[PDB]
Amino acid sequence: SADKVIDASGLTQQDINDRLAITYPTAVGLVGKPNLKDADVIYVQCYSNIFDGGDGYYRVSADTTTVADGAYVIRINPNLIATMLNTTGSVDVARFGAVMNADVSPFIEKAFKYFRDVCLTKPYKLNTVVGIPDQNNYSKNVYYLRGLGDPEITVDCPSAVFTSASAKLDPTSTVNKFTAKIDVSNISFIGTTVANSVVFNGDRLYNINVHHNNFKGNITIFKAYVKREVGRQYTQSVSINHNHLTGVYRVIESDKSYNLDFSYNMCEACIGGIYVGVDAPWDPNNISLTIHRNLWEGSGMLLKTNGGIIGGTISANYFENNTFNDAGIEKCLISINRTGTGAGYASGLVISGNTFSGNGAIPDFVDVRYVNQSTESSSTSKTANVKPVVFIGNWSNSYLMTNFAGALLINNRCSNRNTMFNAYSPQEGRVTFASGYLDKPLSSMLSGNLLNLITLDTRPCFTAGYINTNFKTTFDVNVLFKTSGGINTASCSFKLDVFVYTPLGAGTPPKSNLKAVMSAFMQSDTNDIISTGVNETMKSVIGATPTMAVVNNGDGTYGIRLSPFTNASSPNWGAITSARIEYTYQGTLIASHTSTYSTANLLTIT
Amino acid sequence: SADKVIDASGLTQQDINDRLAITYPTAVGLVGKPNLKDADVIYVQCYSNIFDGGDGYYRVSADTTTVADGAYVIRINPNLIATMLNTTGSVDVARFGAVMNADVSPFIEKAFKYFRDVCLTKPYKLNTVVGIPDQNNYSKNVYYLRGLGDPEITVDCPSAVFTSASAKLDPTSTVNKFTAKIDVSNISFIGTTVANSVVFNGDRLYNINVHHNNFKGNITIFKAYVKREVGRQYTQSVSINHNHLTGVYRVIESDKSYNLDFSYNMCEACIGGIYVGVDAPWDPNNISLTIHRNLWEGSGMLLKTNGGIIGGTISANYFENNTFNDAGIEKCLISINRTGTGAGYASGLVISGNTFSGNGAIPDFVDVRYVNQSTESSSTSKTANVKPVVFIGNWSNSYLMTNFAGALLINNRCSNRNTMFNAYSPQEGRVTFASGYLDKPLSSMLSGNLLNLITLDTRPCFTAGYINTNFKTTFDVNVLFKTSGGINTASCSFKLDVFVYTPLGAGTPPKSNLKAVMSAFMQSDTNDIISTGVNETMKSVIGATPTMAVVNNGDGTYGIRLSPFTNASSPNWGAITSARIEYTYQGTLIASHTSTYSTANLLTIT
Amino acid sequence: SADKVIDASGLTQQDINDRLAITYPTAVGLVGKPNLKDADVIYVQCYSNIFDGGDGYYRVSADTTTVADGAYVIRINPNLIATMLNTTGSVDVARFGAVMNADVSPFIEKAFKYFRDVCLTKPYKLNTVVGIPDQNNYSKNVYYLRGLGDPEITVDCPSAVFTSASAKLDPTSTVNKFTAKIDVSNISFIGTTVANSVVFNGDRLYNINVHHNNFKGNITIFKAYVKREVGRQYTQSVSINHNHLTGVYRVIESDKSYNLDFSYNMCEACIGGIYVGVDAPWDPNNISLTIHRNLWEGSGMLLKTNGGIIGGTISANYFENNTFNDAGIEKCLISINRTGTGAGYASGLVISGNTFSGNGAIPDFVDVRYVNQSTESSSTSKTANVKPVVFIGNWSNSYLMTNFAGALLINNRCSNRNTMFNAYSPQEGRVTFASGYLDKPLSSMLSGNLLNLITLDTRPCFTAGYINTNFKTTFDVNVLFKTSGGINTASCSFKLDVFVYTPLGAGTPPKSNLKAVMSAFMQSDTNDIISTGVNETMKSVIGATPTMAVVNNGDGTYGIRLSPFTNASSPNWGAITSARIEYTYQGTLIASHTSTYSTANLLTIT
Repeated sequence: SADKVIDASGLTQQDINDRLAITYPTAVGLVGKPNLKDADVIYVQCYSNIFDGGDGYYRVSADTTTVADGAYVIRINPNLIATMLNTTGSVDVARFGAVMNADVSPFIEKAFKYFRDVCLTKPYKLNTVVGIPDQNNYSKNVYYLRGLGDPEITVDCPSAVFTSASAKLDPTSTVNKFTAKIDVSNISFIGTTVANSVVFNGDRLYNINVHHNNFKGNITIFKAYVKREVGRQYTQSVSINHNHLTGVYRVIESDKSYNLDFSYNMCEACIGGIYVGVDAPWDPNNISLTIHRNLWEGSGMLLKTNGGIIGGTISANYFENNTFNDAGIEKCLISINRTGTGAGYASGLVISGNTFSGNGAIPDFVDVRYVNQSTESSSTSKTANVKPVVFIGNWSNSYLMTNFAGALLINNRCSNRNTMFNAYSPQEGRVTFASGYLDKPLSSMLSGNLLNLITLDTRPCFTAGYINTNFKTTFDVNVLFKTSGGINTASCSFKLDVFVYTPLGAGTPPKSNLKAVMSAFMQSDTNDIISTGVNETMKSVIGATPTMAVVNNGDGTYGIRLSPFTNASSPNWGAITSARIEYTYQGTLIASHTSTYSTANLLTIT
Repeated sequence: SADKVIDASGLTQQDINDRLAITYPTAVGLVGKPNLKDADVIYVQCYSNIFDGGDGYYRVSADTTTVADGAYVIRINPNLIATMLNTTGSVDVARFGAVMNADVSPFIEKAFKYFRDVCLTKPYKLNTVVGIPDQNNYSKNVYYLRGLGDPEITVDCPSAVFTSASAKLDPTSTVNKFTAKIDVSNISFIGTTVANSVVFNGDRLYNINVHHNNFKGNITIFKAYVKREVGRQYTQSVSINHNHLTGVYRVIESDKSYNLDFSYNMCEACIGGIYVGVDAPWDPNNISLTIHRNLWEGSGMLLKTNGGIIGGTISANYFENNTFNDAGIEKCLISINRTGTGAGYASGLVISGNTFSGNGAIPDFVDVRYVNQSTESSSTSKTANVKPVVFIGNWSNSYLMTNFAGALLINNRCSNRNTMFNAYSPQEGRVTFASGYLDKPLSSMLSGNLLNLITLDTRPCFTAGYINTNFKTTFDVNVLFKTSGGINTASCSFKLDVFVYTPLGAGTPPKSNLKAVMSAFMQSDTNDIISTGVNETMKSVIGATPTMAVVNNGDGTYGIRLSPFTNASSPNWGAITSARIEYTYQGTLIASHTSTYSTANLLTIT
Repeated sequence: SADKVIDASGLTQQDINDRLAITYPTAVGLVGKPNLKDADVIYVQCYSNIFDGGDGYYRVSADTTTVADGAYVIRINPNLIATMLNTTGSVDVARFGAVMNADVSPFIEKAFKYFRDVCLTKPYKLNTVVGIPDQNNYSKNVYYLRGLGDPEITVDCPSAVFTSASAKLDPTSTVNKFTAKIDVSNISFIGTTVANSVVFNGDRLYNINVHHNNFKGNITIFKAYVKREVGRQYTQSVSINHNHLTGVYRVIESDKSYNLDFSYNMCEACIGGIYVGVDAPWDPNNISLTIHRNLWEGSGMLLKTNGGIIGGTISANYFENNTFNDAGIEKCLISINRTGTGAGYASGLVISGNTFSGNGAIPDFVDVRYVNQSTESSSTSKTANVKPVVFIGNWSNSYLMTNFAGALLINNRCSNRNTMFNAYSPQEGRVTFASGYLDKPLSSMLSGNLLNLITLDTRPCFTAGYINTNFKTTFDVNVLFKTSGGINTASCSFKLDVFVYTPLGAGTPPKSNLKAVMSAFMQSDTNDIISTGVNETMKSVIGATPTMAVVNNGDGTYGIRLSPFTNASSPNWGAITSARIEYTYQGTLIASHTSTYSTANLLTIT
C-alpha cells in the first residue's frame, strides 16, 4: 500500500497522489485507456501530433446513449465518453484535428458547429470549401474567426473558400441560401493561382466584417457567382477595413453590390480593386459604396464599373503611382462608364480630400474617367432624377482629375483646370451675394415727390481697408408698398448698378465714393387686381420717367432717391403709409492691389 | 521509502515525484488542504463547478495578517493563504465565481477591483448593477471588458447595468460621480423587457468605446437619468462602432449628449436610434454628433431631437426601408424639430453620401424632417449665428429628402427637386464665373480719343468646340487709371453684355463671332477728393456719351474700344500713364446641341 | 517495484504514474535535470521568478548539433535540448525572460525574432531600443504587439524605442533602413521626461497601425530624425486610431509626413498634436493627412505647419477648450503658415462638421490661422495649381473660425461672419439659378412681324404660395434660328429682367402678375460667315429698334413678344423654319413676409 511509502518530502506518497492531475499525451489516445470514472477531468497535451497543438481539458462522463463525432465527444469505451471543455473561451481549430500546413477547411467547418469563436495559431492551407452554420441578419449571435500568432493561411480552392452551410450543399440555388454576422481578424491570407484564391462568397455571406487581416499575392477577397436578382448576382453588407493588401488580384468581383465598405486599408502593389457591374452592369449596380481613408499605391485600377453607383463616398484616400494593369491600359484609377444592357448613371457621389499623385509616367492620366454621363439632353436644370459626382478639396497633379464637364468641382487643386468646361464657383471667381429687408414708414422717406429709399454706407468698407474698397455691386431691389392696414396696393422693382471706389496710391483718402445707375424699372398698375368682388386694383406710384439720383452725404454714406412718386389711395384701405424693401446684391471681390479681397461684403444698406 | 520504489520506466518513484505539479479540483477546496508551504505554486482545474471553468494558478505564502476576500486571497488555514496568479493577462470572470446562466454582475464588480482586463467566455445574465472602479478621463489606465467565445449575455436589470463605483452608491447625486476610459468588445448582449434592458449609464460613463459587439431585442444601449446641467441630463464621449444591432429599442436616450459617435454599425430591424433632447430639448442639445457609415435598414427613426444639433456629420450611411415604429408615424427617418422650453436651432450639420431608399410604402416619406428652423425673419443674409444643414451628394427616391427650403443642396439626387424652394446652385443651373486683372501702359491703349481697352479672344473657344461656342457673358469691368507715380486719379466702371456665337449645322465655320453692349457706365469726377490738404481731386476721363465699339479683328479676336477719352493731369502727379483693369464675368454654360457645355470658361481677356 | 504499490483508489501506483505530466518550476531550471528523453513534452510553471510568469510547454529532443539562445532552445546537457512550444498562439514576452517593472526592450527584440504575435501582460519599463525584424511593405506577414491586462509600460529611452533591426545597427544611415506592417494594441504607454518618451521611429516604421492603446504624460508618439529626402526627414503610412491620449507632448514630430491618419482618438489635456514642417517646411510637407472624429479638449495646438498640406481632411472632430501651451501663445488650434526656405501652400483641404467651442478665455481666438496663402497676385481665377481650404458645416463660437478671406465657406456657423471678406454663397444670399431649352417651329411663333417667343407661367408659383410669389428674375435668352435642314443662319441674344408680383395682406388674389424689360439685345449680321467657299453669311432677323412686349394672357401666363422680325433666306438652305431657345435665369429667393423663400424656382418657361 501507498500510504506506507514516503516521498523525500517526509510526505506519505498517498498525500502526494492527492494533489495530482490526470494527464494524457493525445486526445485521440483516450479510446484505449482504463481506470477513469464519471466526473473525471483530464488534461490532454495536444490532439494528434504535438507540433500541431490542440491541448485542453476533457470531462469524462458515464455514457451509454450518445454517438461520438471524434473530437468533441470521444468514446473511451461502450459506457464511457469524454466531452471537450473550452477554457480560453475561443477555441484552437487544432483541438479539432487541424494539422500544420494542411487543409484546415474540414476542421473550421467542424469547430463552428460546436463553437462561435474559433482561432488559428498555426500555418495552414485552405483547399476545400468551408460552409458556416446558417443564421439570418437578425441572429442572437456573431461567428468570429481569430488570428493569434499571425497564422499564414495559403488559399488554394476551386471555389470561394467560405460559404453558408446550406449553399455549400446546393452551391447554385438561386434561392437566397445565406449566412450573416461574421467577424474575421488578424490572419495573413496568402494566394496561389488567381483562379484558386477566392476567399469569401458574396452570394452567401452578408454582414461580414473583414478587419485587421493581411492579404498577399493573387487573392480575390470576394466573388459573386449566381444570377439571382433579375439576371444579376449581388453581395450584401460587406465591410473590409484596416487590412494590409499586397498583390491582391480583386478586392471584390460582382455584378451588383449592396452596402459595401472599404476603409482604412493599406494596399501595395495590388492588381485591381472593386470591379462591380463590369461584364453585366445594372441601373443601380452599387447601392451604397464607401471607399474611405485607404492607402492605394503602386497599383492597378481601384474602382471600375459600367453601371450606376448610388450613394458613394470616396474620401481621404492616398493614391500614389497607380499606373499598372488596367490603370495603365485605361489611363485612370477610377473608371465609371455606363454601357451594356441595363447600365445606369452614377448619382449622389462625393469624392473629397483625396490625394492623387505620381501618375506622371502616363502623360495623359485621367484620375476619374466618368464616361456617358451626359444628361444635357434634358430640357431643364430643375430635376434631380440624375445628379453627377461632386469633387471637393482633392489634390491631383495628374493631367486631368476628371473628363466630365458636369462634375461639380469645389476647391480641387488640379492640373489643367482651364482646360475643363466644368463651371467655376462664384466663390473661386471672386463673387459674393447678400440679401435683406427694410421696413420703412413712408413718412420718413417721402420728400415732395422724392422717395429717399435706401442709404448705402461705405464707412464699414473704408474702416476695413480703403484699398480693398473698389468694387462693382448689382442689386435687385423690390419694394412692396403697404397701406396702414398692410395691404400691398403698389409694388415696384429695379436693377441698380453701384460702383464703389476709393483712390489708391496716395495714402488714406477722406472717404470712399459711390455712383449708381438704375435700369429695368417696373411697377404694378391698375390692370393688376387685388379683389374682383370689391373691385380693387394695384397702382402705379412712380410717374413719367423713373429717375434715381445718388445723394452724396459727404461722410461716406449715399442716399438713393427715386423721382416722380405720387401717392394713390383706396376708398377701402387708405393711402400707402409704409414700404417693405427687399434687396439682393452681387459684388466683385477682386482687389488686385492687395493680398486679399474687396470690402463688398461690408457695404451696408439702411 | 519512495526512492526504493521503481516505476515501470526503470525510474525511481522519487525521480518521478520530482517532475510533478500540485493540482487541485476547485479553488474553494483549498480551505481544507494540508501539506502546503510558502512558495508553493498550485494549479486549480476550475473555481467552483467544472462546467463553469475558472482555472488558473495560485501561489501559497505564509500569511498571518491579511484578510481574505474569498477568490483572490483564500485562507487555507490561520497562517497560510493562496493569492491568485494571472497568466492569460486578461482574466476570466469565472475565476471570481461567475456561474453559467447566472447574474455575472457581482463577479464583474469583484474582478475589476483586482484587474483591468476582464473577460467573459460563458453565457450569463446581468440582473444587478455593476459599479466600475472610479478613474478620471486623465487616468494612466483603461478598463477593458472582452468577449471570447461570443458570450451570450442576457440583460435584465431595473437600472442601467454599468455605472461608476461611486454612483452605484449614490445613484442620484447630481454631483459628477463619473468614471472614464472603458473598452467593451466581442459580446452578444441580449435584451428582455424594454424597461430592464438598459446596458450603460450615460450619466456616469465617459470616454467609453463600445466596439465589435452584438445587441439583440429590447436593449437600450445608453440611458441618461439625472438632471445635472441646468435642468438637463448629459452623456459624454461615448462611441459605438462596428457593432451589430437587431431589435434595439434605443441606441441612446438622453436630454443632451456631448461627443457622441455612431460609426460602421450594422443595424437590422431596430425600433429606434438616437433619441436626444426629445422630452426636454436644449439650445445646444447635441454637441458633436457623428453618424458615419452605418447600415440601418427595415427599422424605426434613426435620429430624433427637439433641440439644436451642433457639429453634426451624417455620412456614407445606407438606409433601406425605414418605415417602422416612429418612422411610420412621423413619416421620416430623421426628425429635427425645435419646440419646448429651451429648444434651439440645428447649426453646422453636414449630411453627405447617404443612400435613402425603399420607403415607397409611405407615399409621402420625407427623409429628413427639419421643422421650425426658419430664421427668415433676420434682416440680413450676412450673419452666421445660425446656419442650416448642408446636404451633399446623397441619393433618395423618397417623396422628399427634406422639407426645409433653407437646407443647402449640393448635387443630391432626389425626387421632386422642382417641388422644393431650396436654391439651385449656379453650377447645376449651368452658370460659371471668372475674374482677373490687366495692367496696361496707356501708351498701348490710346488712339486719338479711343481707349482700346481689352481684347476678347474666342480662338480658345473655337479650338475646343465650335458647337459649344454659343453663350452669353456679362462682365463687370472696373478700370483704375494711374499716373506714372501710380496714383489713382480717375476710375470708371461699366457692365458689358457679350454674346459669342458660331453658326451650327454646316460644318466648321471660319471663326466664332462676338457682339457686346455696354451699360451702367460710371466714373470718378472732381467731387471725389484724394487729398484735402494739398487740394487734389479725382477726374473724369470719359466725355459726353460713353461709347463702346466692338472691333472685329477678323480671326476670332475682338477689341472693346471706349470713346470720348481725354487725359487729365495733376500739377503734383502728372497725367495718367497706365491703367489697372479688373474684370469679373458670368457665363452661360448650356450648350443644348451637344452632350457637354459651352466653351464660356475659355473666353480670354487680354 | 511500483505496480506492487496500491494508491487509496484501489489503483496500482503504476496505473497512476501513467496518467501524469512532467512539470518543472522554472524554464532556466531545465539545464540541471536528468531522466528526460527525446519526444518528452514538459510543462514549466514560469520562466524565472513566478511573479513574472512565463509558463508554457517545451519539447525535449535528442540534440548534439544546434546552439542554444537560452529561452527558445535550452541545452539540458551535451546531447539533449528543449525547444519552446507556443500554444496560446500569441506569446508572452515573459516566456523570453521579461521581468515585472524592468526594461522589456531586449525581450521584445528577442521574441520577435522567433514569433510575429507577441504580448505584454505585466507592468514594464522600456529603456533601450527595440529593433524589429526587417520586412518590406509587400511582405507575407504582419508583426503584432498585443496588450492583455492593460499592461502599464513606462517609456524612458534616449532614442525612439521602436525601430528596424537594420536601423538599430546604423541609426543614422540616410539609406532607407525601414520596416513595415506592424499592429500595436491594448497597452497603456506612460511617459517620463519629454526627451526620453518617444515611442516610435518615423524614419524607420512604415505601415504601422497604432490602435486602441493609451498614452499618458510626456509621450511623443512618433519622431522623425534623419534628413533623407532633399534635406527633409519623412514618415510613411502611420495610422493612430481609437487611442486615449492624456498629457501627450506630440502626436507626431517630423519635417514631412506621408499618409498619416489620426482617427477616433480621445485626447485630454494634451500639450501638442501634429507638429509637421515646423522648423524645416517643404512644398509638399504633409501629403495626405487625415484628422477624423477625435475628441481633442482642454489642450494645446492640434496641428501646426509652416509647409504645404496636400489632400487633407479634418472632419467630425470635437474641440472644446483648446487655450493651452502653443494654442494660448498663437491663439489658434490649427496654425498653417508658409515661411522658411522650401515652404509651400496648403492645397486641397476639406474641414467639415467640426465643433470648435469654449475658447472664450482668449477673446480673440482664431480657430484656424491660415497665413501667407494669398495668391491674389495671380492674374486669373481660372487655374488651380493652388486651391485654398474649404470649410463646410462646422460650428464655432470663437472670435473667428479663420482669418483667410480666400477660404471657401459653406454653411459654417461662426462668430463675426460679417467681419470676414470670404465670399457669401448665392444660396446663403438667397439666389437661385435655372436653365433649359425649347425647340420651336417658327410656324407656331410668327405672327405678322411679332415673334411670340416664350411664355412665362406663374401658376406653379401661385399654386405653391401666392405670398412667396414676389421676386426678380434676370434671364439670358439665346435664340439659334434654323433652316429646315437645321443650319443656323441667324442668332440673337438679350437680357430680360422680369418682375413677378402678387399683392399681399388681403387674402388670395385672382393671380400673380408680371412685368419684364429687355436690354442688351444683340444679333448675327452679314459680316458673320458660315462658308467662304460657297459664299454664305448669317443674317439679322430683328429690324430697327428691337421691341419686346409682355402679353398678359389673363390667367397667370405671359407671352414675351419680340418685334420687327423679318425672315431671311439662303439660296442653298431656304428660310428659317425653327428656333432653338436657350434660357439661363437667376432669381431672388428672399420672401420676407414668410418663414420660407420665394417661388422663383417654379417659374416656368414654355
